[PDB]
Amino acid sequence: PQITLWQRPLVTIKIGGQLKEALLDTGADDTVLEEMNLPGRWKPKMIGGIGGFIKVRQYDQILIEICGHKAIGTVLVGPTPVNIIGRNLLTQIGCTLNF
Amino acid sequence: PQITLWQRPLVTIKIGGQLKEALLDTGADDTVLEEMNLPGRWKPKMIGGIGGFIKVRQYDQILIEICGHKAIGTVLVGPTPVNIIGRNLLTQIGCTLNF
Ligand SMILES: CC(C)CN(C[C@@H](O)[C@H](Cc1ccc(F)cc1)NC(=O)O[C@H]1[C@H]2CO[C@H]3OC[C@@H]1[C@H]3C2)S(=O)(=O)c1ccc2nc(NC3CC3)sc2c1
Repeated sequence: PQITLWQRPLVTIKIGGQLKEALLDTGADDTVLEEMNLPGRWKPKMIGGIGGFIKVRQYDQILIEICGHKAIGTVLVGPTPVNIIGRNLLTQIGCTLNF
Repeated sequence: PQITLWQRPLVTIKIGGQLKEALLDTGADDTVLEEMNLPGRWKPKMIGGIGGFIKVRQYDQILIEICGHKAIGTVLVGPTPVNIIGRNLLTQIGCTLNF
């Protein structure tokens, strides 16, 4: 689809068997999801944004379905205020900015 | 133009007579720029992101030229780590997401 930006660009995702909403976020390098139950091993990581840093769990080779498009990649899980789909997954579903 | 997301979507802006680079950020409601010299009155505001809040100065009806497109609107100025162009200005230059 084409998405204008008069509202937040929220989409439905399926990850770890669960349905969630997430923001398509071109300003995010990585994908960061609110605390949730994912299986398997992970590695600690710290990421920074406008107000400081947060500690997240890094999961690799995670399957995520984003508005009906499948992608596999790294997902960070931790105390983000909003679920974010970052460029690591936006590139895999073919997402572009246009003006 | 059309912009893919394999790199950060950075663009040149002109604001307050000064040239800067900024991220086209669909995950940002508002536009937030690093400390800089702007003329005129402003109002204090606090905004939140991944790691907490920051205090910014809110300037209204500011002219900004974003990759050669003029827009007028609110610009927030404060300790953001990156210049961000948010949806309040992205809508005025006709920017869309596509996949
Ligand atoms: C540069 C910065 C923009 C990146 N952020 C992406 C922006 O899109 C965030 C998304 C957001 C929305 C709401 C919210 F509550 C919190 C965050 N928006 C944001 O702060 O906006 C603020 C501000 C704008 O006006 C209003 O609208 C939303 C909210 C409010 C005030 S990030 O989330 O910090 C990020 C994400 C992924 C990532 N991956 C990394 N990987 C390391 C490098 C390898 S670093 C890293 C950092």
